[PDB]
Amino acid sequence: LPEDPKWEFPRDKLTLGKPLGEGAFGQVVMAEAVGIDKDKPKEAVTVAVKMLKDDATEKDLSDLVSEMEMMKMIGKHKNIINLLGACTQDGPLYVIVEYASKGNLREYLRARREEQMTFKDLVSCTYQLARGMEYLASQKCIHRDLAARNVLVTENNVMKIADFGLARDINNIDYYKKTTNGRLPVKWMAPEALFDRVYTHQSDVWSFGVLMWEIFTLGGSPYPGIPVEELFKLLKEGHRMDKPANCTNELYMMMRDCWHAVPSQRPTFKQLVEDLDRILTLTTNEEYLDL
Amino acid sequence: LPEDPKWEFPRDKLTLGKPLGEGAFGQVVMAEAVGIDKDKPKEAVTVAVKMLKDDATEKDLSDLVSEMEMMKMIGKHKNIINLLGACTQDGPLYVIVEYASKGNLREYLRARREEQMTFKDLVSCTYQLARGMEYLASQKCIHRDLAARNVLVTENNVMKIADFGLARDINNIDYYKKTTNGRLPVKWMAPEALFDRVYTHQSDVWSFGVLMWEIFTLGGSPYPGIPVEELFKLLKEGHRMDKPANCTNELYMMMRDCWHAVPSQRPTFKQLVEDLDRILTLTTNEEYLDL
Ligand SMILES: Nc1ncnc2c1ncn2[C@@H]1O[C@H](COP(=O)(O)OP(=O)(O)CP(=O)(O)O)[C@@H](O)[C@H]1O
Ligand SMILES: Nc1ncnc2c1ncn2[C@@H]1O[C@H](COP(=O)(O)OP(=O)(O)CP(=O)(O)O)[C@@H](O)[C@H]1O
Ligand SMILES: [Mg+2]
Ligand SMILES: [Mg+2]
Ligand SMILES: [Mg+2]
Ligand SMILES: [Mg+2]
Repeated sequence: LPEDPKWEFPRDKLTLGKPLGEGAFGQVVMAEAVGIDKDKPKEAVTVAVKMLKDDATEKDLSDLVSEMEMMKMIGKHKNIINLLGACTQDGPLYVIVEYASKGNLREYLRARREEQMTFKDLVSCTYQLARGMEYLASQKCIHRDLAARNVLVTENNVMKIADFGLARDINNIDYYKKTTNGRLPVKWMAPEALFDRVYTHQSDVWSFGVLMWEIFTLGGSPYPGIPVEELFKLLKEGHRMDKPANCTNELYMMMRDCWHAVPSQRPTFKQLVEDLDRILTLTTNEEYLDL
Repeated sequence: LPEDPKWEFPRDKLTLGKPLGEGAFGQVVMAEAVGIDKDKPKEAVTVAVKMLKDDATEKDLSDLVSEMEMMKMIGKHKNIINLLGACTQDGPLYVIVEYASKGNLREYLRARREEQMTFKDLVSCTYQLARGMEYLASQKCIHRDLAARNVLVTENNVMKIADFGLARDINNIDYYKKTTNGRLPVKWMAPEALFDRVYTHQSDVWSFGVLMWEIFTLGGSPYPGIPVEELFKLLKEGHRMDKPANCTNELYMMMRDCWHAVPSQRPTFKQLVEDLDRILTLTTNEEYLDL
């Protein structure tokens, strides 16, 4: 793999640890990185390392490189997990990212159904992710795998968009159309992406709506009781998920707006941020309190 | 041998066939049984027949009878192979069981490393076997030989626990302790059964963990590269198998739970079923699909 000193990290200063993610297969691990922080030379930092699975194909590697390059290019944002470095020379490919001590969003929410979640907290999570995606979209890049499992939570409860394994740079085409193959998160995909294989910022918006649903159901699984294979027919029929109990009517309509059948009629992340900010501010300044 | 009309089958209506099982020695054969199905009188049914090996001892017979009686007593369950009848009078002892057209679990999995196995399918196999064992344990009986080689697969891919050659009824003692002898499946045995000769539902749980490992390695052999004789020392040292590549971290921890050094701390089949059901449902309703 090509060299890139800027992000290269000394393997010798990296020590792999335990696997991360209940539903993961062990290719993502915790790890100690000594000197990863330019400032602190001898200070060891707990990080997360992603590598190829035991028996990786040719494309597999190609997909991990892309994930890394995507992270390299988009730049820093408070609501996007940070790339810290990579070990690409004389050894297995390791992509080092900051460690989120509270796991993915789904595990995080399920554990607080232990400081329980309040309506305000749910709106806050949603607002933060809309900001992260607004930023990603402003870079003319699509994520393609927006879901609770791909959102991490820091020690201080900050929302971090992660796993850019399917992310694409659409700066020159304005829309990505795959002709290849591979497993895809169909229950999070917009109809046009599923049926026409067309992805855009608007298809990410659709996925954001599903994410909102996961957040308000506190880590629930989309289209409950519906085998993934049965979803295709339902979508062709215009099926849409019901409103989660913890969701206000206003937020449910926002959810349904994200699922508008016409891509261009769905709100933009810019609009979602503005509406979510209004809703967050009002809730923060008006919520009822237990005395 | 005592008579028992209920299960007795006319030899004249039974015609032995080819041997079954690559690793078997020929004492298990395919066979045609005319009238085995009370309903269909002239309809011939393909079944499996187990008999004593050429040069059977006194105990050998005693062990086949017990196997038959165990099957007679436990009752029917979707995930346990069915006893159809037996030829015990005026001739060699024949134990007739339903035929599983896709062989034992190991052969079945190895052949799909030909409709290949998906993660969901592996969880499904595991779930079914946990159900079978949960049922067996509810009858206060232990299997003592739970392994891929002792699991059969039907034409419609249903998992069937089989070979009750070592099974014991522990309704009156709550735990079986052998003082006799005989060859045992040490690589599938819990430390307390190996070292203290004590067997319980919890030792079957340990064996279930090894079975999970076989399933997720697609018919692999436990403790790879380790001669059976070398295992004893490793176990005394607390050795445990590494996670199979196809296994999620969550399922590996379930595996390790089955191998807890403290028998009572291992999960019960009831708990395994509940956790496996949750995992199976989630996977079925959320898996990524290739379009
Ligand atoms: N930086 C990090 N800190 C903490 N946990 C992390 C983490 N990165 C990943 N994880 C955990 O590992 C899980 C899987 O990570 P990731 O989403 O990057 O997988 P992946 O892209 O390798 C494969 P897939 O695309 O199939 O998920 C996450 O859902 C989360 O639980
Ligand atoms: N009902 C059945 N249908 C199809 N194949 C069967 C079968 N019963 C047994 N077999 C095949 O024969 C093999 C051996 O069967 P079984 O496990 O009953 O042996 P066994 O108890 O006689 C001796 P051991 O205890 O040494 O295995 C199985 O692993 C499987 O491949
Ligand atoms: Mg992921
Ligand atoms: Mg990926
Ligand atoms: Mg056997
Ligand atoms: Mg036997």
